[PDB]
Amino acid sequence: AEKWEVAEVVLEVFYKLLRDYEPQLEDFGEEIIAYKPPGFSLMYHLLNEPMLELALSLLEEGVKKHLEKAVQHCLALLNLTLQKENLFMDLLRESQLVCPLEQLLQGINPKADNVVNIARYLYHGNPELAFESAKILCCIS
Amino acid sequence: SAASLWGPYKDIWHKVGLLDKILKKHKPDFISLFKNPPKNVQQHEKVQKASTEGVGTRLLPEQLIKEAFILSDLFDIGELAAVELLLAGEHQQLVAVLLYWDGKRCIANSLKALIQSRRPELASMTTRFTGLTYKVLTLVSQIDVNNEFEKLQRERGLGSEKHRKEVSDLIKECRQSLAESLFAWACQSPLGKEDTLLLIGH
Repeated sequence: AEKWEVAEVVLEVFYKLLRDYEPQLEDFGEEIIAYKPPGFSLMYHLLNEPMLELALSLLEEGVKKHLEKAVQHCLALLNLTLQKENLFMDLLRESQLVCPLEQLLQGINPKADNVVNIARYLYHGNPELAFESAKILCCIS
Repeated sequence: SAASLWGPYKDIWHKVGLLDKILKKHKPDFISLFKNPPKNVQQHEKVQKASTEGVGTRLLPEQLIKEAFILSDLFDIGELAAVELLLAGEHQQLVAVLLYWDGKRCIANSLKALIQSRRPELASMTTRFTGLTYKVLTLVSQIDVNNEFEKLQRERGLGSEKHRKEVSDLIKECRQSLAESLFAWACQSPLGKEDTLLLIGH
């Protein structure tokens, strides 16, 4: 119980931090601002394999309702990373500047169960979970 | 490279008028100048085949090819870039031309807004490369480089004043927006005398 208790807040912060930048401005005092946002550090650590892995297993093992929320965050988090993984690599990283991306993909694309599990999620009536699960496979492909 | 599309700059600007670090982080596109790509011959062959790639690819019809070609000639601009400009904006008659100026228009404006309006993390970010400061004078010179007149002289026979005035308007405003930026920097107080001497010479 305690486990989920701590895990949930971190996921929430994790998600917020990702949001804590507006990527669309670029896609659609700048250097300093880019240095300052937490999004940079967040991505940096997320790439670390204990970090991504932990996030991933949450998806593998799904279902109280409280636990379910943790799951939603897990998925949303990954989706956001995938969406702007590129932005981090090419836009953000150089500005501040530490190391590259590859380990994350093999863990996601090659781990099969994660892919299978996400597929299974689409059916589920939480729309947040299903809608997002659908998106992830798209990004991964 | 830089996004040749007008829309992102427009949206970002409206945001500030909301600022999303994410879009802004896209960052250096606020170069101002389209320094690196000019008209390219190599680019033409790619274009003429009617298959072009962007920095997916698209089949390109003859009609589109002509519009793209006119752009390169008119603005001494790279052919592929000219293409991205057309794609981004609704294809209608010389729509790419519009996006070309529009892209520059808000980019300059945004820089102007930040430097003048804001005191802030972002102001620091934009200035920090100390890419903007270098570019400011050159951006001005870019406006100056006589492209329009030569064409007119060549044109004298079948003259098309109206299209020219259109260009002249966009450029003049650009120079005007540039004025605010330079002024804003002064308030911003960049480091020193070297700039002033260069500017006085300029």
